[PDB]
Amino acid sequence: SMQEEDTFRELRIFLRNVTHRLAIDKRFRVFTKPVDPDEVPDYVTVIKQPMDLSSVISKIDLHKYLTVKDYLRDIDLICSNALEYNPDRDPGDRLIRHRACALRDTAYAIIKEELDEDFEQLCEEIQESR
Ligand SMILES: Cc1noc(C)c1-c1cc(NS(=O)(=O)c2ccccc2)cc(C(=O)O)c1
Ligand SMILES: [Cl-]
Repeated sequence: SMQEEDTFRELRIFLRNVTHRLAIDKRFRVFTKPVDPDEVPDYVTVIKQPMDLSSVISKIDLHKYLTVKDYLRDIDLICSNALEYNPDRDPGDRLIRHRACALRDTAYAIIKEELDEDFEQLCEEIQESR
């Protein structure tokens, strides 16, 4: 219906706002664009599903997220990809892992404080009826 389309549009608006906030955070700069193959040529061979905050914005705009759970799965992937690609004890790896975990924690904390559980439940019920 028009009402259900209104619900998903509201979800997109909310998700764009959360993502923009995460994108303007200086700690998360390395996650704002896809990993450049000039800079990291073996990335695409090790990491099977690259994800970054610009791609998340693209996916919002393409109507790919119908629930906040589907969005958080992509935030989770940004984090897991960083942990997988940068697993060593050296400080460069530790720094990017800390930032990855902070990105994930920040997104979850924003959602916990600002997303009404009944709104998420409505989105899930519309999605499941599709
Ligand atoms: C992300 C990521 N995952 O594994 C690694 C390793 C990184 C990563 C990638 C880059 N270079 S980049 O071209 O792909 C880029 C620059 C600016 C914004 C977004 C991406 C730099 C660094 C860094 O710490 O400076 C880290
Ligand atoms: Cl830095």
